[PDB]
Amino acid sequence: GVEHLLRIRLTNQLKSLKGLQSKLKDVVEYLDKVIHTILGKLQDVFNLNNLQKALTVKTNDELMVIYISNLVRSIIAFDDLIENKIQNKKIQEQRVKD
Amino acid sequence: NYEVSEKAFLLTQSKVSIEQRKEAAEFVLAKIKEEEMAPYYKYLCEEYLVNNGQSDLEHDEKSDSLNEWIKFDQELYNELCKKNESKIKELNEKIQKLEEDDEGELEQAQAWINLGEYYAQIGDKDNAEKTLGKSLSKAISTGAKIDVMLTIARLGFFYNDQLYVKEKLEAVNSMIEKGGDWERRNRYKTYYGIHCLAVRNFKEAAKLLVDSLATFTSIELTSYESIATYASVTGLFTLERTDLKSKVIDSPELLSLISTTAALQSISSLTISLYASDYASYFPYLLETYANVLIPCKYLNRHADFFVREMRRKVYAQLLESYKTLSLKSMASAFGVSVAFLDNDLGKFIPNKQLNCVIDRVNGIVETNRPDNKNAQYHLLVKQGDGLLTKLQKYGAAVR
Repeated sequence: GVEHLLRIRLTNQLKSLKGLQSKLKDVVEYLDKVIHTILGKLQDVFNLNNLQKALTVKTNDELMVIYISNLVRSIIAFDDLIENKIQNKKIQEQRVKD
Repeated sequence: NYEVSEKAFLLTQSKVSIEQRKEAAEFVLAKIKEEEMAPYYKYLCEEYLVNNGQSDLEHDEKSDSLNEWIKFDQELYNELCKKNESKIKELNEKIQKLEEDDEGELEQAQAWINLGEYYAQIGDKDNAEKTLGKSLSKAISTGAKIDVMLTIARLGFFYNDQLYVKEKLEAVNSMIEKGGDWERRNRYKTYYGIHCLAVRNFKEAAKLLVDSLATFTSIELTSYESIATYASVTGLFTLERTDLKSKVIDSPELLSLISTTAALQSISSLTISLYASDYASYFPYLLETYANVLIPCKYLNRHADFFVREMRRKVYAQLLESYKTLSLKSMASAFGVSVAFLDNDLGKFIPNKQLNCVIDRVNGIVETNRPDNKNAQYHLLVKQGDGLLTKLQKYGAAVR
């Protein structure tokens, strides 16, 4: 019923950047408020090519295999362009005779 | 008809024994009396020259030969007319009476085929195909289709012509496809693998030959020992060692075929040495396979060097897969060859990218380059992937 009444990547990066800006203000305001327990929970998440250096070599090898599938699918889409170009001429050949 | 073409082929090249030409001449003299070989008998001087090809008493007058039985004389000239009257003049008069009396249908077509086969032995191919073409329209079922295909099948073996034969054999087989038994289909299947040796199709020849039986003998079309060498040599070069263990080296017929005659020297000497990885005695088997098999056979003499050169390249690949490194001193000495001989064979193979290997000079260690997980996606995916895109751009860049 909601869909009847109403009849991505950029947004994900904007809210991800604001997460560090909002967290930075919470640490500075809490620093002057005391002068460690609350900051301990944020340090647990913040600490957990730094740790991925061991997996960086294996990551690039997997990205190439992904491109192998994309390269094959791209050729399939390229064959339809030549097939449609020849098919478009068949319509033009009928317009010249008729 | 193949018995003469097989024996007289030894007259072309004999580098060792002279008696091989006189022994093969005995089989030729016996067959020319029963059937007239005049088309092939005249083809002897038109095939290979400067050996026996200059000796004739009729068309061209020169005497150079090791065999004096291939020249015309007063006896063969009279026998040529006697065989021409009985097989043509006497038979056509009886067939002419059957045409006016309207006796049978396929009987007159089969009589034209048997008569048409006689024109092939007289040396006239114009009337042979003319009488065969008239009987082709009468062919419906496989009764008259086998005889029509049999006449054209002789054109390939007897006249040694690979051009106009297969085109006619395929048209007759594709018109009505039945096949009868599996042996009548061999005429199209066996000649298929034989024709692949003329255009050098390599592995394509052994497709139907390996699955073919070893007891197949066509007599006048082909012999028993001749077809045995075609399937043994070509089948070994096609299927790799993975398929050799479950097919070639272990077979009910092939193990029975090697014990019949010693002229094979393929599924025994070459296969066992390849399976046991013994390179000491494997090298002299290639010389015996070249001299005593490839040379005497008809279609196996066309490639010549293309056998041993290619078979030596693949036998090293079986050794490179079983070791990461090797010893140059053991390969260039202990196996029965020299140092300069090993560098000559591997010299042309490396730049052709036919194998991946590491050859050492000072250290003397032959190392194998193994792609590991690369396999067929390393250099093949880029070459075949972008190479076919070049063929795709051929008709798209220039349009029409």
